[PDB]
Amino acid sequence: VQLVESGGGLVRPGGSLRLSCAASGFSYSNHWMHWVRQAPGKGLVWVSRINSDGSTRNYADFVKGRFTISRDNAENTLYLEMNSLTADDTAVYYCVRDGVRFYYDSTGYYPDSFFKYGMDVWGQGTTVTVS
Amino acid sequence: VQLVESGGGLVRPGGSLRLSCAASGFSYSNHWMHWVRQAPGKGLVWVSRINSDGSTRNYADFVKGRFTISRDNAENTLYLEMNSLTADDTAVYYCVRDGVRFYYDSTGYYPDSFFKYGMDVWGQGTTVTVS
Amino acid sequence: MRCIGISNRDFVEGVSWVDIVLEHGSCVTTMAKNKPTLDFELIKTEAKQPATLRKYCIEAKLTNTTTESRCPTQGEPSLNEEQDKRFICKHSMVDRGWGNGCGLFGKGGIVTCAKFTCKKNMEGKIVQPENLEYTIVITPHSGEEHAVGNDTGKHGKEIKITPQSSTTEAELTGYGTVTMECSPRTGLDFNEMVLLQMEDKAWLVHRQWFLDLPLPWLPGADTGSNWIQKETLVTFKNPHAKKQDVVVLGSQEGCMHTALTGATEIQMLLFTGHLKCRLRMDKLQLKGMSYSMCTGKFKIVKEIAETQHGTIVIRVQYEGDGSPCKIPFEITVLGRLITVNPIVTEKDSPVNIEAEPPFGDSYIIVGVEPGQLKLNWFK
Amino acid sequence: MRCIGISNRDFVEGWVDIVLEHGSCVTTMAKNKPTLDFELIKTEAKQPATLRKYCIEAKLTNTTTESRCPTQGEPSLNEEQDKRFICKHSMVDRGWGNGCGLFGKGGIVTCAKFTCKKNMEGKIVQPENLEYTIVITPHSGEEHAVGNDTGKHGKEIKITPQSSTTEAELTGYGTVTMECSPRTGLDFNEMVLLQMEDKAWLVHRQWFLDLPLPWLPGADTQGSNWIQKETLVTFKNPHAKKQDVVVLGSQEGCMHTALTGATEIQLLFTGHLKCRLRMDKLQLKGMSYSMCTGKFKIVKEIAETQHGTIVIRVQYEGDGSPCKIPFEIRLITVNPIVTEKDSPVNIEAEPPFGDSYIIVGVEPGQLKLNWFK
Amino acid sequence: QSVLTQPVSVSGSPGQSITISCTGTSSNADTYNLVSWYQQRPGKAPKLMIYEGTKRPSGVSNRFSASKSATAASLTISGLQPEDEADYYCCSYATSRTLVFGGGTKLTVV
Amino acid sequence: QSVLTQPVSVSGSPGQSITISCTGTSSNADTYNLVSWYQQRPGKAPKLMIYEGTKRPSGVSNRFSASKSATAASLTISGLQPEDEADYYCCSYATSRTLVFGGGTKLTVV
Ligand SMILES: *[C@@H]1O[C@H](CO[C@@H]2O[C@@H](C)[C@@H](O)[C@@H](O)[C@@H]2O)[C@@H](O[C@@H]2O[C@H](CO)[C@@H](O[C@@H]3O[C@H](CO[C@H]4O[C@H](CO)[C@@H](O)[C@H](O)[C@@H]4O)[C@@H](O)[C@H](O[C@H]4O[C@H](CO)[C@@H](O)[C@H](O)[C@@H]4O)[C@@H]3O)[C@H](O)[C@H]2NC(C)=O)[C@H](O)[C@H]1NC(C)=O
Ligand SMILES: *[C@@H]1O[C@H](CO[C@@H]2O[C@@H](C)[C@@H](O)[C@@H](O)[C@@H]2O)[C@@H](O[C@@H]2O[C@H](CO)[C@@H](O[C@@H]3O[C@H](CO[C@H]4O[C@H](CO)[C@@H](O)[C@H](O)[C@@H]4O)[C@@H](O)[C@H](O[C@H]4O[C@H](CO)[C@@H](O)[C@H](O)[C@@H]4O)[C@@H]3O)[C@H](O)[C@H]2NC(C)=O)[C@H](O)[C@H]1NC(C)=O
Repeated sequence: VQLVESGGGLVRPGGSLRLSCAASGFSYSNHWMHWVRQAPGKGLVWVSRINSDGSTRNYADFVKGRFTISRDNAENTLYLEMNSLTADDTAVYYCVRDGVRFYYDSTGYYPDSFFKYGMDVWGQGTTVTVS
Repeated sequence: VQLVESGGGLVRPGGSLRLSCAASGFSYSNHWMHWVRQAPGKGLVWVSRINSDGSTRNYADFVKGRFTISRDNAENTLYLEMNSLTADDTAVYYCVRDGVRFYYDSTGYYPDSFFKYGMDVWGQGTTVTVS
Repeated sequence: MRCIGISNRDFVEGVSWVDIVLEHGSCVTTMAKNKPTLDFELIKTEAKQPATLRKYCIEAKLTNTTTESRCPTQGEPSLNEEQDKRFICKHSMVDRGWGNGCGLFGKGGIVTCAKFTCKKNMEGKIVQPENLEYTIVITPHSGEEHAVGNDTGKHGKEIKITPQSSTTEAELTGYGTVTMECSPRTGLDFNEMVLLQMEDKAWLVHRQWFLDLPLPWLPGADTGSNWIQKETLVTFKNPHAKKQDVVVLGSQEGCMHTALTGATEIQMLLFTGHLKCRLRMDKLQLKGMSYSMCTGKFKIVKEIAETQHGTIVIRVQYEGDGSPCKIPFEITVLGRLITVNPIVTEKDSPVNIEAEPPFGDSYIIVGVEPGQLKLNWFK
Repeated sequence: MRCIGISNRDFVEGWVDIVLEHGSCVTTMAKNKPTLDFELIKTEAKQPATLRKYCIEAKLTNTTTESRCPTQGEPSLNEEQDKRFICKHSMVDRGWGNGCGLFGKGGIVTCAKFTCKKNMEGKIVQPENLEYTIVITPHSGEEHAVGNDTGKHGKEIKITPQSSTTEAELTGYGTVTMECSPRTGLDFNEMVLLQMEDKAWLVHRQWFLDLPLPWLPGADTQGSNWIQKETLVTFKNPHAKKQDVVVLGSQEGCMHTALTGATEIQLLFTGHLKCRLRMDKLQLKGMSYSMCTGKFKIVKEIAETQHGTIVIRVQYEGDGSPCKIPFEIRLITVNPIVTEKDSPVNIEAEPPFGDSYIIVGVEPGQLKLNWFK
Repeated sequence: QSVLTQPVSVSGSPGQSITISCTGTSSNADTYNLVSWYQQRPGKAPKLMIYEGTKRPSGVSNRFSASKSATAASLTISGLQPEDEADYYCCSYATSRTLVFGGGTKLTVV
Repeated sequence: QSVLTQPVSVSGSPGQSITISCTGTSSNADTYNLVSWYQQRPGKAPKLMIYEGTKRPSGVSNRFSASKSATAASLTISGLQPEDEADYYCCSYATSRTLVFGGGTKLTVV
């Protein structure tokens, strides 16, 4: 089981970037996937999540509508399209699997309020530097 | 009779800028308008022209499609929308009137091939520095 | 002098009032005994106080899709969005059980909400016939060097009329005043008609047809984001009790154009109708008429050119020491003069004279001997 | 075990004939044979030959005009030879006031670049090229198998109207012969699978070809030389003053409305698959194992399915495993067996109407549970 | 809204027991029922230690345990080892459809 | 295509006459019939001196004249004055719908 992020690098202020994540060793299409970030020397900050279908895409308050999460199930890929980037967005971006939701909803579709979850698989993270 | 350009200044490489020109003392809506530029210590370089209607907009070869000329007749204004700017585009940009075409085609509409012209009114020019 | 060069041109001559018909892309030349020759053109038609009846959405987009479900017997789900008037919502039932997060097996309630955003609209306007402003341009036959074929208006007096303010007196600098008594003659009655405007295209359509369109709308009052009948462009799909889907119904732009085939189209406001006017010229006077005849010789500035209506235009410059003076002119007498009472203002400024030559060979004689011009024409 | 929780579920009891369709699950039972769950997971049109591709939304760019003075001939642009451009010749009023020495009708020419923004492609699909994906899940009473929609417990099998009959092997139960007959809604012959983005329909060939829209032939896929550009483009010159080029607007919603009296497709297809099932090569897993001696524990509270049946998840404690679970109230999860004490078992049974007693295990430590149907 | 607060730092000696609290403001009993804990060792990716307030995933050392109340969630590390030196984060729902992490606790093994 | 070439520099003395040529490559008689000339004094905006190959606008000194042939266009400055020290540019059509300037000639009044 692994998650490998790509697309991180140097971006100018106001610039755009598309992060990608390659998933392997599990039933990708049936799992919720999340993006988490960590600014240098700072804490973990939850960014976004997507269900199996892409019919549910949730975002943290600081993502006014600048970021779009998406997935390609047959390609085992997760994406994060980012626009209007600022120094506030400089961070390591982690691709994360919700392995525990799979044991309650094996379809990964239902967006039930306050669902039992657990971010059990993490990628190494990709660095985004808005400079 | 005067032409006053605006919108010139410092722009980063790959950046965008919109130049403007305010026309006064003549029947603006019936005249062809041109943009001419001059790199520091270099010669005059023709950039673009627009007819009365905006139905004819012509560009020099170096403007692959990065520049868009436009006008607002009732506002006596000429514009030059510029994208993907490089150091090759650093110059003084002049707003210019074709006063002689007015004496042959008072509508300023017809885009006849090789028509008699004369750039008789020039603005002071606005400096664009791609740096 | 504007009419010279316009194909759709009429030559109206008054007996010893004069009735004329103006419309778009049409020019009119008026002549009367011992009165100046005038050129009329309808430059603009405008609907001024338009009351928006209803505004319709023809292209929409669904954003911010949100869903909430409940386990069986746990009640009905709810979203705040159900109270937001910019959102379209629908309740349905899905199969719930152990394998999808429920302790019980049954039909769990679902709710899907999405933000209805209009991308393109068309507004229907009620226009009062009397609120239809017309712009007429009167250009005298002044034989000015620049006046020939000029479409600017730096030589013509602009005048505005409305089906109410149908009659206007207009002053011409050096010729006196001209009384205009215009009657409205539009194509379709604006009463029970709606001026349907779609971007750059426009039409005049029946009120009931307009109101009966199955599209999301905003009332004339709300010119808003709470589109009524959002359902007409939105569809909710849940065929297998597995998932509810919200789908936009696609642009109705071209659909509308096709539906509007058997409707009165409007170009873009360039209107179908014509203006039947009456012209009083008793207050008009020929400029000069008191000036003496030119003594000197004339020069041919531009080669004699024929208009689309068989008439000819001559550009000539004066050399003698008589100016301001009347230009002596003759087409031997056979042909008639359009630019009546041709006069010189300055030797430097040439004059444009329009005349109707006779069929076949003719002689255009300009000036008095010595240095008389005897030009040849073939009509 | 997949059917447990699905409302559109059938209990077929036995060859045995079953009917599979989308959003429908089927439970099969036979004397001394394992209970199986069938579901039609996917219908797919595989070798599709694009007949024609139509433009439903276009954009006009690069507008260019050239005129000539009267008697100076016809104007020309290079664009008239570019197949991505739409051009038209007209006549305008020329004279002194617009740059001509003579007064008359001067020829004009207007060219604009036709760019397609949205399209719909019509495909010819051979009925025999319609692949079906069936999932067979045995009633193994596995702790995770209950209500699982993944496929980590079910053998996937593919059929086509040609390859209608397939033998499928189930690890621990033997093989199952399935002989499927195709029963689609509309005949694919003379029908075109009209695909518009995420929506799709099955429509008449002649109707399709007779659509008044710009199109690219099946041969030219990825071309830019749209035939019939005129159907979405209009040239306007009413007063001989100017020629205008105008786009005719999106036909997306127009198309949807025209496609009302057509067979819509969600590829989730209308048809059903009538199969025949031979279970002679199937065997009950265990059947040779001895009866469980120890006591049982109730892992999850007894739950009722939408079809009145009940599901019990229980864990073993005795030192007999692998062993047959003793059960009494009919049974859906026939021959319930323990594999490991640690792994609980899901048993589905049909309780009788009214008060009943669900007895699991043998004394001492016998479970005597109560039901009310 | 729900905001999760943790002590900025905790120090412990080898063999000792330490407890890290996760307290919420606009939170409720469900906030703590759904708390998950993550260990992030220096230069390493985070690792799930606890989920559903008190459940420990397989592979995670039995020295890690957790407790929950209607007002807080806590992670307890028994028999402290130098390898336990890490940043620990609690996580739960900020709203019905979004998650939020606590600020993190830097655990120093002296 | 049409490319206009001018001498890089010309020197003259006060009172003398100087002629600046404008020669084209993929050019024709119409190129020269449509030549316009511009004077650009140091630190000043360009000024139209000649249009339509030989026509001088009103206000422009009679010391400026121009000539045309089917192969070149020329600007002549008679009675050279220190104020004539400037860069001179010829201009014509590059194609039926675009204009192009020559490289310019720096006139030095010695
Ligand atoms: C739908 O079916 C899914 C597949 O089920 C499998 O079926 C067959 C083919 C068998 O292989 C069978 O063994 C499988 O279950 C099913 O997914 C499976 O669900 C389990 C969760 O129960 C997944 O995780 C495994 O469970 C432990 C849980 O630990 C706790 O409980 C045990 C007691 O059971 C205690 O002893 C512990 O202390 C814990 O309190 C997980 O921790 C572990 O997952 C991780 O294991 C290592 C840890 O280092 C990681 O490297 C891995 O990546 C895992 O993340 C166990 O593996 C199990 O992974 C999963 N199986 C598969 C194949 O995906 C699913 O739940 C079913 N759907 C529903 C709605 O039930
Ligand atoms: C449509 O009508 C337009 C308006 O015509 C006016 O009508 C009335 C109201 C009078 O005011 C009348 O005098 C106007 O003509 C018309 O536009 C006008 O056209 C002339 C061009 O002929 C414009 O420019 C003027 O002409 C000289 C040209 O000089 C050459 O020729 C003379 C001989 O005629 C030679 O002696 C010279 O050596 C030249 O070779 C221009 O140089 C000058 O323009 C500039 O003048 C000063 C110079 O310092 C500047 O400050 C100004 O800003 C000018 O740029 C003359 O003014 C004239 O400007 C223009 N009038 C208006 C009001 O715009 C138009 O041509 C008609 N359409 C057609 C198709 O004919």
